[PDB]
Amino acid sequence: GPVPSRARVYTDVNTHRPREYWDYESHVVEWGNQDDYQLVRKLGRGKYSEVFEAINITNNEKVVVKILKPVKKKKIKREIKILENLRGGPNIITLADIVKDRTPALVFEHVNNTDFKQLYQTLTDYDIRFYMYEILKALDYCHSMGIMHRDVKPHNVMIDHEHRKLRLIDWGLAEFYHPGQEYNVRVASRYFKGPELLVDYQMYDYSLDMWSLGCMLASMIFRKEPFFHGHDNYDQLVRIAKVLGTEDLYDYIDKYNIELDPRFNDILGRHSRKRWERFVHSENQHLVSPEALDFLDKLLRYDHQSRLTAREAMEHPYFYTVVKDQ
Ligand SMILES: O=C(O)c1ccc2c(c1)nc(NCc1ccccc1)c1ncncc12
Repeated sequence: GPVPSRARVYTDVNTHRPREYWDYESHVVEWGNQDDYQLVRKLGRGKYSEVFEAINITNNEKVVVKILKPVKKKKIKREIKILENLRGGPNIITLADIVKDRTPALVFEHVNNTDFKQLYQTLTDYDIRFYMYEILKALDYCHSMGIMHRDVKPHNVMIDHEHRKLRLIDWGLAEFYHPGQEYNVRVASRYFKGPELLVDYQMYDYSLDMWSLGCMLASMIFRKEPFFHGHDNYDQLVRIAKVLGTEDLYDYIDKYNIELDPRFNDILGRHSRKRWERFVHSENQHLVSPEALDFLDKLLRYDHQSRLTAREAMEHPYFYTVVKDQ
């Protein structure tokens, strides 16, 4: 069978807290009055929810209402408990209320958001460093509170550029870390899936988010959204293998004694690890620096234990200018 793994950091945080902190199944939910909010317009549609701009007729505060489509009550309780636990934390979206009418809905703070299609073509080298630092604050915080996001991607990072403000949203896939627990690998968007997910290693941890952040950084500095552009879950790993090389991939398999799908045996093949200069061009030259490449390299690793933590990431030279300015 596979070899066990544990997080390098924040390993036993949830064990040291009261049961009710993480035992979300036993969370009783108190439904506020749905008549307090009037829906203005639809902001977005997804698989599991719809999102609307709304007004709160009590205090005329602008608000966002996320009407949940049918999901197991367990996962609603989970998203709510995580949001309440993380409420007040740096760059974490604030859950304001919970209502229904008998479909459940989550009420959130309103945030102005620049279209990340229109925005990621206009970011300076500094802006990327800045917002990356802001994301790391959120990731380090939730990791320290014993929580994996498991869906870090451009969509779930809302940026108010005018106010240099950033919020990490959509904690519907987030889970509590527990040492020894085997998790569902069918999580995250395909382009941001860590190798642990793609090879079906279930005993993963916070470090999963750091891989996803690496995919985000890669796309930003190299101007390729997405960076690893797989046609399916199998091909996704091939795209990675064509960059990170296959030597390290198989060492990862051997180390953790992972039972690799026989399908992969055919299509992975033998690929060398590529230098990052390959993805540098005239257009993306101004965003790429020796620091950025060092930082990115230490994020994007097969072995999840060998990736940077969020706090380690924050101490990297990449962010020296940003740290000084605050
Ligand atoms: O699920 C959540 O945790 C959550 C929390 C807050 C918001 C949200 C989702 N979605 C918003 N808008 C839809 C959207 C967001 C980004 C790109 C495209 C569409 C939104 N808008 C303004 N203020 C807040 C939010």
